[PDB]
Amino acid sequence: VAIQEEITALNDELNRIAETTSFGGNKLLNGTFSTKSFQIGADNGEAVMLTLKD
Amino acid sequence: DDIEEVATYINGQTDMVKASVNEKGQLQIFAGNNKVTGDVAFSGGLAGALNMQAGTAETVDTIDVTSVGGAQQSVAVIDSALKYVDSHRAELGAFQNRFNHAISNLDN
Repeated sequence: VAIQEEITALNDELNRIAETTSFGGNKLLNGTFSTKSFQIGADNGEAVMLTLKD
Repeated sequence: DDIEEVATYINGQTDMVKASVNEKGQLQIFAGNNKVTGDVAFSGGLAGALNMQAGTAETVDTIDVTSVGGAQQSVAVIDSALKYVDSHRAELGAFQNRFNHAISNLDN
């Protein structure tokens, strides 16, 4: 029981880490980020997609 | 190739049309009026998979960047605009130079 209680606490910690991490306002690990393309060139259609998973 | 790489490939192989990818993942081909004079007939296996739609008109006055797709398309529109602007300047440049030479001859 004692260990499980500790695991349960750590468990919640992982969950918050995933739901609290936020570059500025945009969340990252919650799962909403999905995939965004980052234009890294001086012309359109140069963006390279980047994906963050739950 | 992923949708984004496809767009870059097109932009690389041709300068007649300028591709882009919106937020959902749809491809955005823009053809400036100063280069193309009519609707483009997209064809081929890729076309079949992409199912390219009609060509709405997009003048600078209509550039909305509140969405990535709109931003990407807007870059293309601005580029077509800059070309039109410059070209006109060039034309006017000749006028000045031509009138300059004319003044010289008239004075002679």
